[PDB]
Amino acid sequence: ADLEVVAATPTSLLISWPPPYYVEGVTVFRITYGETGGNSPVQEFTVPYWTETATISGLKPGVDYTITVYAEMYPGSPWMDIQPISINYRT
Amino acid sequence: ADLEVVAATPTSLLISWPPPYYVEGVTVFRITYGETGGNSPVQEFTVPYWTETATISGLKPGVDYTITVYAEMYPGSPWMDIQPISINYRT
Amino acid sequence: GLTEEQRMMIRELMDAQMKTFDTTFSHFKNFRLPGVLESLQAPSREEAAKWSQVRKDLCSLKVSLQLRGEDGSVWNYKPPADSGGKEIFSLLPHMADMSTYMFKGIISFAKVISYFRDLPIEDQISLLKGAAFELCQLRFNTVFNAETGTWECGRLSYCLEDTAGGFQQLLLEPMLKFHYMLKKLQLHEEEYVLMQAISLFSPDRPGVLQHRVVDQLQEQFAITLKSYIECNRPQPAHRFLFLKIMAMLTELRSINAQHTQRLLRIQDIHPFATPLMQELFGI
Amino acid sequence: LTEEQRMMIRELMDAQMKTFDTTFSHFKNFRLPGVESLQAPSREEAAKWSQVRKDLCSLKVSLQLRGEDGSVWNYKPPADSGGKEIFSLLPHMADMSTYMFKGIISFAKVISYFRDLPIEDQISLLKGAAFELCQLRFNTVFNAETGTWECGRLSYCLEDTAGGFQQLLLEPMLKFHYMLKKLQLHEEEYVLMQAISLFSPDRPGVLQHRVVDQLQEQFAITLKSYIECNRPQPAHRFLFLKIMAMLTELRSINAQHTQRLLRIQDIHPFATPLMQELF
Ligand SMILES: CC(C)[C@@H](NC(=O)CC1CC1)C(=O)N1CC[C@](O)(c2ccc(Cl)cc2)C(C)(C)C1
Ligand SMILES: CC(C)[C@@H](NC(=O)CC1CC1)C(=O)N1CC[C@](O)(c2ccc(Cl)cc2)C(C)(C)C1
Repeated sequence: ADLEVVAATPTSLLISWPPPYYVEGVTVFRITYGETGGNSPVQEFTVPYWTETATISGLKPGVDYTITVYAEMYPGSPWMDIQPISINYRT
Repeated sequence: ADLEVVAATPTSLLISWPPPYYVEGVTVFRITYGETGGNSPVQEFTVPYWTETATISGLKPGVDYTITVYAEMYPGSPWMDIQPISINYRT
Repeated sequence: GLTEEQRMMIRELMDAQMKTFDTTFSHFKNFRLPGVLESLQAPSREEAAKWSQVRKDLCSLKVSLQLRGEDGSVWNYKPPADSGGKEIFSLLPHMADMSTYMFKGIISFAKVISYFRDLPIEDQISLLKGAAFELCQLRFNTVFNAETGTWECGRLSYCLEDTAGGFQQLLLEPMLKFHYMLKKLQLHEEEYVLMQAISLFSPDRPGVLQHRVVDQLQEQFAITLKSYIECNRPQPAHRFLFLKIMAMLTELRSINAQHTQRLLRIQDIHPFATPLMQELFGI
Repeated sequence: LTEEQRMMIRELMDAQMKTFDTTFSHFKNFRLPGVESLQAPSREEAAKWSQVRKDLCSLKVSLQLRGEDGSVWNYKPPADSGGKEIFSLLPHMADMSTYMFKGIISFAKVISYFRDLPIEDQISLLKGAAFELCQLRFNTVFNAETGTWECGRLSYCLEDTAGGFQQLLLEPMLKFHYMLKKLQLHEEEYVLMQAISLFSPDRPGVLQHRVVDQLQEQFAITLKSYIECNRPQPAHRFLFLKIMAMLTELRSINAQHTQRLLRIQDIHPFATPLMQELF
């Protein structure tokens, strides 16, 4: 219950995040992934505030990837708090 | 027979190659460089057949790179032989 | 006169627009472009066309992309002639990124409005899943130039290609007849946003559990709209406007149906939709 | 036409065919605008910027990129404004000159009377005639009616001035393409013209002056003879001298160009290592 990897193949991943305490209001979730070492250009996609699960595809086998979730608030009150949740995975 | 680094700073390099053997054969020399491990997109430039020295700039300090020189023949006889000469440096 | 709770609603709706609609599109960045590094051509099955149907829906909505640069330069894309199929989808990955930018702002719009946060999550999800396309189409109409047939989106510009055809063929496509007829009305900023509210709070939408709680809100904004016209527009000539706007939203609901259907046929050939489009669209 | 003259044309024509891609199908990975030198406020001795602007504005073109699928990407360059804007298309043009130069060097290398020459003199001729050879090749794909250089997938069309045509032909480079096009030369004439430009003894750095001047004269006679054999002599009597005059103007355009390039390079280094080695 962080961020966590529900299930994974060496090419695909299933991610889950607990649906935290501010949905009112977060509008969207920016989800990022890139090979943990820098060089590859970072990939991103968004999902609606009501989603607790997302899919990350096209990964390379036995490679270390970094995943991050950014919560984007609708203009006006947070909850001036955030942090981005992170996890590192080997396929 | 061999390609060498004449002088180098952690940002710039001076390369020298001894001049075949050929030409008649060769229009230009395709010179390549990029950090030896894959990820970065390989850089290249050409110089005329009569050149024995070239400059490689904008390098990163202390970083294993790979350099290669390809000889390009004018259409008709080599010298049907080639090989590309290679070297590795870390600034 | 317009009553204080109606005045309060418009004030809110107008603030949501201002806060969540970038008329300059200045934050729409890193979008894909054609010829800048999708589905492989079909050579040549029996059960496809479907391909011919997708082609028949897409050709009527053919646009050209114009990208003005800060420096003053102008990059301009003219799409290919049809050939079949593959050529026909060259601009759809860009449009996916365009819909995704638009959707963020729509969701943000809804989230700002009090009468939306107050509603239960299960019903919030149902309204945005059903009205996102419509809200976005209303917003697109605001930047439409009926004279030039262009959607002026700041640095970006999407101008419809010549039908030849002519305007006879052009308005035969519901989507374009909508923008052209809606533009003619020459609505106020207040009207477009009320129109956006009435489209958002629609009880008819599949998935809506708390039907009464939503239908009462639609009715409120509808009265707020009808009242606004009776206060801020010379009533003799602008008597029939409220019913006209209401009819446009009925057509917008049916365009949405036609669109969901067209999108499923497109998705059947190649998955063009982004993750946000999928969730807002049933995937 | 004599057998040694026939033998020369045959060779020159084979070198064109082997080293000039009229389709530009192998010109790839080139830079594009919106895909370089920082603006000046400061300055006093620039001044240098106004001259570069005055040389560049007359040669303003728009880029059209046709795609395989049938699509057409089209760039309209910025109006002059202050600075920077004026150089938006120069990094692409650097890659364009570099592609062209490879082919030119290849052209020379194919010709027997070029390999036979000593290295020190090979270097001198290519360092002096590369720009000219490339400009002759560019004229072959030039369309005088539309003011476009049709380079296969790429197309570079001159911007309106009005101004021009009065202002247009006041720039030597454009008067050249327009006047050279009017002549309506054969493939044999363009390539002979290319040979005469290549083997020019006058070029700085030439040590074996006699050995080169004799070759220029050979191709010049080979050219003059070709016109006297394959073109109806009454109307086409004055053609050889016209072509010869064009090459004198091409030598002076080259001078004007080397000068314009040094002023451009003084502002920002746009030239590629290959361009540098030739200039
Ligand atoms: C009004 C109509 C001409 C048109 N606008 C445009 O071309 C220019 C935009 C700025 C207004 C438009 O809004 N649409 C709606 C969206 C669309 O359905 C589509 C987008 C992405 C994908 Cl993956 C699949 C389908 C479309 C087929 C692109 C038609
Ligand atoms: C004929 C003239 C209009 C023009 N052609 C073009 O615009 C496009 C067509 C030929 C392909 C041309 O050939 N030139 C020559 C090249 C040039 O001098 C220049 C190139 C690169 C650099 Cl780094 C600096 C300077 C130029 C200023 C671009 C003018």
